[PDB]
Amino acid sequence: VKKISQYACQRRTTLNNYNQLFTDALDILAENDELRENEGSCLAFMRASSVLKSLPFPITSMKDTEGIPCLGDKVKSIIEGIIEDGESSEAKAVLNDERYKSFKLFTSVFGVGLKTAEKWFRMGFRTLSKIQSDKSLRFTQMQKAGFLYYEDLVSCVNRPEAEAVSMLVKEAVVTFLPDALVTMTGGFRRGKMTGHDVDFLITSPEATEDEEQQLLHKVTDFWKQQGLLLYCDILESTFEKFKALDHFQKCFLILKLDHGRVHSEGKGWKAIRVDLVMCPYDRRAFALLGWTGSRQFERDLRRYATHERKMMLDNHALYDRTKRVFLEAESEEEIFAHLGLDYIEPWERNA
DNA sequence: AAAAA
DNA sequence: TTTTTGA
DNA sequence: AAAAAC
Ligand SMILES: Nc1ccn([C@H]2CC[C@@H](COP(=O)(O)OP(=O)(O)OP(=O)(O)O)O2)c(=O)n1
Ligand SMILES: [Mg+2]
Ligand SMILES: [Mg+2]
Ligand code: NA
Repeated sequence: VKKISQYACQRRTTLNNYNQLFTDALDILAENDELRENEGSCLAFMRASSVLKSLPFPITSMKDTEGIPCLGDKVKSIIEGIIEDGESSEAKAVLNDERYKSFKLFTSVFGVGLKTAEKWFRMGFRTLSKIQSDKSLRFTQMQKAGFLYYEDLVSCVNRPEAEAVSMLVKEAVVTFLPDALVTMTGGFRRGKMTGHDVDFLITSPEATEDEEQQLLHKVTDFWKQQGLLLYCDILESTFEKFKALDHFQKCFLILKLDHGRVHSEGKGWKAIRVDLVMCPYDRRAFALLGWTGSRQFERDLRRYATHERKMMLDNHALYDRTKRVFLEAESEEEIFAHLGLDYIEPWERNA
């Protein structure tokens, strides 16, 4: 029998999850450990959830868990409890916990992460209305946008919306850089029907250093002139060819997506979170691999490179510590081949 | 929390 | 037992 | 001067 690897980068994980009863519970337990800053226990529940997502059959008895890695005693007790009556008492207790409920609610606001959510909870806040109306609190520009466009941003992006955004991004980019290669990355590249945002990788084989640097500024100025730019933060590249977010130039946006552009009213438009990444042409395969995800697939790719191959992988490069050389790649397939891994298709990276 | 060193 | 867990 | 954004 074929042995399931402990690494997500050695598993094929499509969106057809036969174990959602177990993985929904494990994702909740992981999220609680993330909040309680218990990184180790968090990661163990994330890995167990990931491996169950790869299974081609549903777990219906404890015998079905034999030989599956990342399922220790604690995880097997959770699976046993769900087999017993269809529910997880552990995940149910987390769903009813006040700290957990407040963290989920507060971090659902764009611009609010773990530190600000924890701060507001310890101050005694429990609702978004009481936070917004408070006269002592001061909000960042990101949080102001997060509250103003809250319902649109919490409703998530569907495929017709992602496709409409892709058309807008591609059309704007090729207007200013005709030879640019625009790729939608993230969940939508992995075949997802929904996402919290729409991510893109932009690269150009012939653009100069100045042209490459100016593209995101030209495209966002163009949208600003049209009143489509609801939020914009451009992070300049800190990329160093000879060697936390990656160092490529990027922008975190909120775009006004007119309903007439969506082929699938109210105010007639929807606020959409969009991320654009510009990378030098020679790093395009590393950037594409890093931005395609999933987060668990990326973690395990890097963990496999370190522990199994004595290599160092990131969104910009692959370094071989034994040969003392950087390994170049023109495609994701070439990165997988450098690592000694069978190629995993993007729609198989939903770890 | 699980697996490796 | 202690170390590692993605950059 | 942290925090947030992946
Ligand atoms: N902690 C993280 C977060 C993100 N990423 C990478 C892989 C995914 C990519 C996009 O980030 P998200 O937009 O948050 O990921 P997603 O897969 O697109 O999921 P969603 O469908 O919710 O946008 O960046 C990662 O490696 N590690
Ligand atoms: Mg995304
Ligand atoms: Mg993103
Ligand atoms: Na948030």
